[PDB]
Amino acid sequence: RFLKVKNWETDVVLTDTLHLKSTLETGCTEHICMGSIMLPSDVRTKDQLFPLAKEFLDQYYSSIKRFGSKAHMDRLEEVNKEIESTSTYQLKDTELIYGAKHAWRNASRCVGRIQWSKLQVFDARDCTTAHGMFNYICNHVKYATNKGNLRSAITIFPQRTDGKHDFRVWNSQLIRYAGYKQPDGSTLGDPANVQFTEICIQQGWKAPRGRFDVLPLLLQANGNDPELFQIPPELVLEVPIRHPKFDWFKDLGLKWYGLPAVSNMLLEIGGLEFSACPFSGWYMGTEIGVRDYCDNSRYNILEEVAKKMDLDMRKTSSLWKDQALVEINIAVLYSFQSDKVTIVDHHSATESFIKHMENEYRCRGGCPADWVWIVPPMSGSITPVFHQEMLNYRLTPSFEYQPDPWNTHVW
Amino acid sequence: RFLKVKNWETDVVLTDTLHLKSTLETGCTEHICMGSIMLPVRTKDQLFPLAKEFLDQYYSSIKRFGSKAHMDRLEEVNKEIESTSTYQLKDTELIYGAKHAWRNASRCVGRIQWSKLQVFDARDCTTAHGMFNYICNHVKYATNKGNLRSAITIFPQRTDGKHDFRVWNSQLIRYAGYKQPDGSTLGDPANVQFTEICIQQGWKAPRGRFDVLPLLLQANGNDPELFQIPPELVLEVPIRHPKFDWFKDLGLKWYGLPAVSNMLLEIGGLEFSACPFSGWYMGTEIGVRDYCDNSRYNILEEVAKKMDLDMRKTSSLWKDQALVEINIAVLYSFQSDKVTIVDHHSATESFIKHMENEYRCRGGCPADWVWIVPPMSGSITPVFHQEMLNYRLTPSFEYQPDPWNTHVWKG
Ligand code: HEM
Ligand code: HEM
Ligand SMILES: Cc1cc(N)nc2cc(-c3ccc(OCC4CC4)c(CN)c3)ccc12
Ligand SMILES: Cc1cc(N)nc2cc(-c3ccc(OCC4CC4)c(CN)c3)ccc12
Ligand SMILES: C[C@H](O)[C@H](O)[C@H]1CNc2nc(N)[nH]c(=O)c2N1
Ligand SMILES: C[C@H](O)[C@H](O)[C@H]1CNc2nc(N)[nH]c(=O)c2N1
Ligand SMILES: [Zn+2]
Repeated sequence: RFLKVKNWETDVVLTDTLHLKSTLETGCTEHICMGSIMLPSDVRTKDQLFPLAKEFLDQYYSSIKRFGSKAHMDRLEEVNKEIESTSTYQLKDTELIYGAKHAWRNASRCVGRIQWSKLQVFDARDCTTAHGMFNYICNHVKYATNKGNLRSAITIFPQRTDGKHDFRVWNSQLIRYAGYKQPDGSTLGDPANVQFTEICIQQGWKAPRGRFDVLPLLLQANGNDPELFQIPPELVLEVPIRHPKFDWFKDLGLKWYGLPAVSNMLLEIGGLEFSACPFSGWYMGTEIGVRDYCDNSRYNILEEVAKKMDLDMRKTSSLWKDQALVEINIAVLYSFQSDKVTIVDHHSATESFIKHMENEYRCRGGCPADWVWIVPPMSGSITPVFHQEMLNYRLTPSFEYQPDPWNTHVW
Repeated sequence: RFLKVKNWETDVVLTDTLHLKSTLETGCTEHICMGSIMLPVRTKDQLFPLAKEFLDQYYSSIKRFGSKAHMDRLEEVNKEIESTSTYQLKDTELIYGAKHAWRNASRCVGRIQWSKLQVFDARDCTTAHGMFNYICNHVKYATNKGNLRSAITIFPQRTDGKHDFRVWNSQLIRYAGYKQPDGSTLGDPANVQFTEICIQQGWKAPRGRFDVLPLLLQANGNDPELFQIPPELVLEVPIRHPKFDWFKDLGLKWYGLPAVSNMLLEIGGLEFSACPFSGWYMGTEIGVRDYCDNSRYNILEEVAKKMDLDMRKTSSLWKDQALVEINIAVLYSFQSDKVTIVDHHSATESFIKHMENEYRCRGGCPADWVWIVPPMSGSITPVFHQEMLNYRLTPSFEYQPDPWNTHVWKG
């Protein structure tokens, strides 16, 4: 019941007690493990909301060494009253900041959580319109980008009320490149965003129909029809991709944006649901070069890079894909570092995460971790997380998946 | 009840009903996933339901369910268990059992070959010399002068747990490892503990870097005995690189035949504690794990030095670079010597084909994503984007504790 995890590279063994505080459900049973399913998983009644708040306020007041104190009981009863009356409640700013930091701390699929307590929380709960959302999101981007010295940030828009007044950022990330299907066959730009790039045009966007066109923001306030806004290009920091050894690399004409900013997730704190909460940090190199460039359903430039390297692409056993994959990821890290844009390689981030596990087992009793997502998508076994046993479980506050709004919005 | 898995690269969706026939437990619960945990004397009381389930399976597969042959076989085993507290498998049952243990091995990426298993019945064996003879013939047959063939040799099943047959080697062919007084290791660090046992048992250790270990074989619960595999039976491949002429000078070689010998074969509640099985290598087993794991031969540094890489900062990806070169060399060397080997791209593609076929004709294929995905270049292989369900089916290969930890020494 006090589970142990072993690192098989170092024989270090940590004891996990945090999992016994786990609330939600993983998707697995004693007969079937679903740990490789991408997604297991419209208002809260007054009865379910009350214990969710108590649990959250219990852990908040414990974290500041005031469990069972004046302020604790008072806040407990004050929230209790507010729920009985209004059917919901409002977080104090301190609770909001704690809640968001701990949603990140609890994100079992996130390798970058060593930074969890340094989150800059932007309270956008007074926002009322998509123009206002646009303003908050522009200020978020500017602050997070910081001329390339990237800083972690979240911007939290008004919480769900009755599911009819939802704030939503329709983009999956604040900054993404357009993808257009060609009349002949293949896809121009980013194929992962073809449907979204379509809903934009299909909503009025004038697409430059280039390869790396930054998509417009499609912002939904208080449940109304979403509105298009173009992020000021001077706010979108991009990095041209060159290789430190191969001069022809620059000629491929590739670039990527510096700010990874996920905007389609739901932030749950003390039972309250924040359907619009774009958060951002900085990239791990493999997220751009392994996945964005080399996935078959993405930019798929592997074949091209290998032809330019004069590699034998006739049999898989030459490992030409593997060789080109490494070069591409050397270039991405070289480019970002040359332009002084924050980035981390997968060796550094996974080493950081092992230290973070060390810290969480020591000062907290464990750290929920999803091995399938923590291990980087290349060179997996030469990174220290590969040989690290991890326990995955769901702690709240948390970031959760939510349906794409166009499947849901009574347009 | 049906369960669905989705390939996020092809959008292919498969339906799993086979998990309903699942007996044992996974280690997971509704509130915790143990999917990355490495490791998560039987009485008549519980034996006959396990026999009956196996025989029902066996007779279904031969389209004789409910037949008089089926019913008589059930009665026969029933009477044999009542009277002897165990039972013997017919030859046909043993062969079916061993193939299905492999077919059910959720961590095995090579299962497309499962129906082509050569089963060697060694249940008439009685002494360690007899085990040496059977194992020698296994190695000769499986090796087949480099045209490798899958095989398994099955020694007598457990009776009271006090008369076990065991192969103390983790694999039939493995290289010795010697801890030096200065803390360094000569040979394979993975085998230091077993090398020491062998030396203590009387092995004259040549103390080189690539010494094939002796067999340490235990018949009928007696003390184990040492045997030297005839070196002409041990096929080996010098490692060279097709472009780098200095690679041969590293002095690396590896053996052709992966033959795992420390696992337990479970068939109808019978336990075959000595059942060495062999196939052929996926390149990464040698070139990623055996050579580049920090706790193994760990030749990344010298390969990187001789490539004259920037080893100062990890963000140069010098480790990823040297890992690919080593894996090219392993594949090149085996193919040049006409020793069967499969690269990870071909092996993973075949597994997807196998897995789809198994869903179509069997209702499922239990599969352990954490183990199926190769330890390098993960996301550019098709299994990375493949959702999988993990569950335990019997017949099965189980882990068992090393025998030196449990053996009662006769002396
Ligand atoms: C600061 C540097 C950060 C790095 C290097 C990083 C890295 C990653 C990576 C590599 C993944 C796997 C996803 C994929 O491979 O596509 C991930 C997942 C995730 N990240 Fe982080 N991240 C960072 C910051 C943050 C921040 C600031 C937040 C929120 C405040 C966050 C929340 C999440 C969540 C919620 C997930 C997974 C969603 C889930 O659990 O289902 N990350 N991160
Ligand atoms: C013939 C070509 C084969 C290939 C290429 C292959 C490949 C692999 C690999 C890469 C693993 C993961 C282990 C590791 O990474 O160290 C594995 C696991 C395993 N393989 Fe295979 N294998 C083959 C044949 C066989 C055969 C013939 C058997 C038994 C008759 C077998 C039974 C297993 C078992 C029991 C496991 C552990 C599975 C578990 O615990 O669920 N394999 N295999
Ligand atoms: C702040 C941040 C920085 C970073 N460097 N990386 C990040 C990656 C994700 C993330 C989480 C889930 C996810 O996908 C899961 C979806 C259910 C399928 C994706 C990929 N869109 C990205 C979220 C935040 C990230
Ligand atoms: C026939 C065969 C061929 C091959 N090409 N590869 C194989 C790899 C394994 C295997 C299974 C488990 C395992 O490790 C399990 C850990 C104790 C829990 C290892 C690591 N040596 C290898 C077993 C058989 C293999
Ligand atoms: C900690 C982790 O579960 C452990 O290192 C596993 C991960 N996946 C693996 N996958 C394969 N194929 N082989 C292994 O040895 C391992 N080791
Ligand atoms: C099927 C599989 O679970 C899916 O492709 C996952 C695997 N692991 C991953 N891991 C990370 N970090 N990011 C991903 O998108 C995925 N995709
Ligand atoms: Zn699980």
